Amino acid sequence: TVQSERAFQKQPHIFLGGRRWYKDVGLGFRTPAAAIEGQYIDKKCPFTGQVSIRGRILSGTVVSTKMHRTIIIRREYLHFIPKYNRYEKRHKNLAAHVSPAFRVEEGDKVTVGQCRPLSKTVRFNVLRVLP
Amino acid sequence: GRGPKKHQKRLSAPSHWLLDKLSGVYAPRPSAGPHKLRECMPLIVFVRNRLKYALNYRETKAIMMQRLIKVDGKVRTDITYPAGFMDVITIEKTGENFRLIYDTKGRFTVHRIQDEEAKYKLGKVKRVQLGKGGIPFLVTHDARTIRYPDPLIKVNDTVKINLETGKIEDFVKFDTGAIAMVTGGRNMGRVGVITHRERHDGGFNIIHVKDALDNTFATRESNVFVIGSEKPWISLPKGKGVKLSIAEERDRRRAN
Amino acid sequence: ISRDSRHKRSHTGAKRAYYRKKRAFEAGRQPANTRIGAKRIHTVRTRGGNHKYRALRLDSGNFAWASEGCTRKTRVIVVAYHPSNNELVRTNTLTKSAVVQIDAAPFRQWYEAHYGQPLGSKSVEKKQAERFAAAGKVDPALEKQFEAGRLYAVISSRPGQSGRCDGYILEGEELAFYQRKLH
RNA sequence: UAAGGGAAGUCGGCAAAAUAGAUCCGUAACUUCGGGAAAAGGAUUGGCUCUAAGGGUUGGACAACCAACUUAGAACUGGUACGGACAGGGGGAAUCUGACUGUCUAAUUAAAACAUAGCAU
RNA sequence: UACCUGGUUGAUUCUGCCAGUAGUCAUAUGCUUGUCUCAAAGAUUAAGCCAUGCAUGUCUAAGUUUAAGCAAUUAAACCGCGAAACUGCGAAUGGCUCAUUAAAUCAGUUAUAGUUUAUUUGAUAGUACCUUACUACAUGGAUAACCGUGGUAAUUCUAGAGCUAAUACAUGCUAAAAACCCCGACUUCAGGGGUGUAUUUAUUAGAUUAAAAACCAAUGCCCUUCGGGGCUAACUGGUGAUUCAUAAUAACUUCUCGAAUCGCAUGGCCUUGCGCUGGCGAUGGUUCAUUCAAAUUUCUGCCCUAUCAACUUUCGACGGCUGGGUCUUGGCCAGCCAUGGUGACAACGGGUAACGGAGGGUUAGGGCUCGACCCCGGAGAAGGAGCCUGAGAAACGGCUACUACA
RNA sequence: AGGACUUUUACCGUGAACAAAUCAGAUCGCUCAAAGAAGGCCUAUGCUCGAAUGUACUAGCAUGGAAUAAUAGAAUAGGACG
RNA sequence: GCCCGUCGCUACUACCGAUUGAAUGGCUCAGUGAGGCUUCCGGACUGGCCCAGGGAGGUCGGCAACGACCACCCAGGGCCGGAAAGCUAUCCAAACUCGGUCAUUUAGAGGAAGUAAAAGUCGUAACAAGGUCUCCGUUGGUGAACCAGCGGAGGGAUCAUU
Ligand SMILES: [Mg+2]
Ligand SMILES: [Mg+2]
Ligand SMILES: [Mg+2]
Ligand SMILES: [Mg+2]
Ligand SMILES: [Mg+2]
Ligand SMILES: [Mg+2]
Ligand SMILES: [Mg+2]
Ligand SMILES: [Mg+2]
Ligand SMILES: [Mg+2]
Ligand SMILES: [Mg+2]
Ligand SMILES: [Mg+2]
Ligand SMILES: [Mg+2]
Ligand SMILES: [Mg+2]
Ligand SMILES: [Mg+2]
Ligand SMILES: [Mg+2]
Ligand SMILES: [Mg+2]
Ligand SMILES: [Mg+2]
Ligand SMILES: [Mg+2]
Ligand SMILES: [Mg+2]
Repeated sequence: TVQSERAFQKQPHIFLGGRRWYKDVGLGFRTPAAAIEGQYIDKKCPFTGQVSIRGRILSGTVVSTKMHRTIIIRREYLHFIPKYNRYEKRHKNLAAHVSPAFRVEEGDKVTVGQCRPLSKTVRFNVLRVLP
Repeated sequence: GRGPKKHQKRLSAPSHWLLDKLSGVYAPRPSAGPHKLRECMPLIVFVRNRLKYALNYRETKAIMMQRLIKVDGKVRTDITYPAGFMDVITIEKTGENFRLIYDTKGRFTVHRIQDEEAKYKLGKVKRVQLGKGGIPFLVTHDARTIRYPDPLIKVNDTVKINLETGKIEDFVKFDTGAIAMVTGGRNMGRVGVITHRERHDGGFNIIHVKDALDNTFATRESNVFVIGSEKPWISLPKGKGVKLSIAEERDRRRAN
Repeated sequence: ISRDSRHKRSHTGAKRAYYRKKRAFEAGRQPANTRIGAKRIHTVRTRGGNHKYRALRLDSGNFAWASEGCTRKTRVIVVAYHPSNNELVRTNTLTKSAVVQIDAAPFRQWYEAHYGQPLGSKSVEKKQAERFAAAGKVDPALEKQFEAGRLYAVISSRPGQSGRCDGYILEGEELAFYQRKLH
């Protein structure tokens, strides 16, 4: 249920023009059908929320979805080393908010875009899910 | 405590000022105005390090506030006023006008204009919005605010602003085939023709510029300055914005 | 008081080390618990030289009836609900998103003199008669609020910041949602 | 019961004082790994007004009628007092000795003595 | 300028090191030391302690002059210079050091659509809004400097008493006219109120994806050769992307700003009234842009150590929500809910005689090593913490408290 | 300029951007040199060239290349096509 | 020829070691807690307004008391402000005490090693079949090198017996 909390939710300045609000983030990403026709509420969703996307657009593999609306992304990359002419299998873990529009499981590949600091760790929003 | 800096180091001063390294420890610091400081040009450097009138700090300070130097027709008593691009400097005591235009080396030169080129300026349109009362207004590269521009001036256009009223005589649209000057990057002071415009969403679009010698280049629209629609609207410095290699530059000296 | 993240543990669990003395811009100030009473507005100087007004015991506020764009300055009576903390209700603390009781006198005066219809010179009545026909009868949920004399209102301003208690009247499913919370 | 000192008294801290319940935290050397350990050492505790959780029965994530205790949270309050009387471990570092529990000189010696399991003949 | 030599043996070939050799912008020390140019120089250890002296003050025609000050001035009506003091500005720059510090600082590359900004530069404000006894040909009360009386051994300590100024502090009228919303007596249609900007809340506009025929529910309007046609119009910014720029309505405020300030030149007009007008500047002022910036912020990259293998989470650890606080975002903080977050690709812990870098030395290539130190960034001012003024400080040649020293 | 259809990574080419100072390096008889950015010409009246150029590993941005090294695709057809 | 070990003299290095050892620094539980911001009251001191009144001259009307008009100076009540000291409750929190933990130095009777120095004492274990072939693992013993038992190796003194 949408109103499963202690306060009414949510859309700030959409007085009950009279329709559910959404936007497009630009940069070639298409707004999911769930955002258009969904009754969910999320103030950090890039489409139905106030958050804008600007900066770096990254991608990786979903590792954990045990959280509520945030996922952890593993970004495998190879580090080049002079004096050996070889590489190292390195990796980084990234925290990104996932909108309720997507149905994401662990192991999927997603693309994230940089936004303002949403929490202590999260600075990215999920934009596309491949599988 | 913590606050803005007021001094400048001679070693860390901009290279294009061509300052003597052993003259002193410090260098003139521009105050504010026709910036960015990278790049701009202080008035003291223009009158002392380019004209020597004005041999040291004391004499140039006397000249500044004897009210004899008109930047764009306006009296400036600032010893370190940031004279910038397309600005017109006037000395009525000797009776001539100077304009600041980059050369091929990437440095400001002492360019001279005789009588009529000091009546206007070319400025690059940086901002168009609606003013305090729904009144459209336009901002140029030299912080000039125009309260009533033509509706067809969108972005990056070059407007000919009159130098005694601020009114616009004419404007040039930013499109291929216009005469452009590169005001930044590695190709400072290079004058050519816009040929290609590729759009990359992300704010780093590239402009291809062709020189008089059929030379192709590339630059962002942060350094492309439009000069003329078919012919340049101002007088170019010697060389006409064409860069020659080290060999041909040496050959020009050996021949001359 | 400071708002820096240097004193917190890292996301990995590591403990950060001491870096610098506390900075002036990373503060950090004492919260003001605005409540109901005779007006006390304190002013505090901020970083830009600007001024912030602390609300202490506010009593009257400007509220909006958005169904027809009628806004009147009324009297805040008592806080009825607060999603953040239940103790803020008991002590009658005024913060944003707080459901309160406000006087219905200014809004009833406007409604009667605008529509000419009860809520509990021939040109004038037809002016009022046409208005009532176009709009229609007020929602029953807003009706029962009126004869009791007090209206549900959510505060939408920040009294500890602007020194003003402003809000809007509950109406629709938003009203129905908070009525469930209050029972 | 005693001001200040705190074993300077005495063969010797003998006698007395101090600690003491419950809840939460914290706990070393050593070790036969079972303990030491209640180690050491800290904090809270009253009254009043509330709130929440932990069940049963009969009718189809519900409704109604019953039930007596335990735990947790919060305001308010007081001459900062609250296991308010009662009840209720002082602790630590070592040396000698007996492994331990147990037993005896009824009426001066309870111990390192006796016994014990284990070992051997 | 891709290089070797001596040394284990009676002699040999090796492994292998020792020694020799050269460079160092790399330090010390010994002996010696005529000239020219340039020049490092209390870092190492004691970020140990400091006598003394200096290092931050500042006036233009253009803020305030009765010096019982000078200089020429008039009985008077106050200025040429100009002290003291009030006011404004700066003192948050610079200079010094490297103690702390190992995803921290820093470097390259990003964002602020998540923010502030003294100064500079360009624009930029007409409003019958409402208070005083009233005035706009101009409002009010204090306080220095000064005169005189002291205190204490002593300070860049100050009191009591008499004045007196503001660009110090506090008040205060406004500009016509247009247009718009509301109230409206008046038989079926005059009049009054509000409308600048600044603040807060609520609402509306801020468009544009391929075309046509039906009961309209509502007045259908106009054109009616009284069939039928058109029509509730024309226009409408920007970003890759916004609830953007901007406009409009209903209200609000311990109601901001909208000049009770200064100098030069003094000129024009007719109703000749000490009437109406006239520029250049100085300072100051709201909003927007800009400038010097600051502050956070994305990606990637740091020496040794497993005789550091599990770490975080009671009392924030990962996240969600509401609010508070901040210039603003954010577990930054307060409440409620869930059990997550990191790690063998080295997490966590420890060491550094570790500030980071641009760079110094030396090298055929590949490398090794140093970087306190003329430049950029960070931090500190005996050791911690707190704070005022201020655009800007957690300031120390500012203050307050504790410890040590004195 | 609006939209649709592009397997995704590694790798290589090119381009933009990428403080000075240092380093390499161009010019000028500071009496040469270390240095410095000067200077030179005309008798003069004043006339003029210069104060270059290269250097941005790795990470980030844009495009091209499609061998090499990885990964998916239609099998209980839940496959493609108007 | 070479060479091993105990013992004895000298010097140096590190190790164990009773001493609840000592010192320094970082972090940290608990207690007390200076100072300060915010906040609740408080209000000395000091402004403004209002209410009617006290002292003192010039005239008129009334049978006394009295009242009316024109100009000065001063006692008592009410209301609205600003504001120092102080004070209430949170918050930031120096500092000290008391424990805990980590890191780094440092004293110590005595004990047990190593290294070096040479014309010290005792043996002769190894290098030849070194005169008992040598060596490895384990166990026991002996002034010392060493010896012995069990199993193994040849780096053996046998690359081989039809
Ligand atoms: Mg500092
Ligand atoms: Mg400047
Ligand atoms: Mg005795
Ligand atoms: Mg007995
Ligand atoms: Mg007995
Ligand atoms: Mg026995
Ligand atoms: Mg080599
Ligand atoms: Mg040998
Ligand atoms: Mg020999
Ligand atoms: Mg050697
Ligand atoms: Mg500095
Ligand atoms: Mg402006
Ligand atoms: Mg949370
Ligand atoms: Mg929040
Ligand atoms: Mg150090
Ligand atoms: Mg050091
Ligand atoms: Mg301070
Ligand atoms: Mg043998
Ligand atoms: Mg042999």
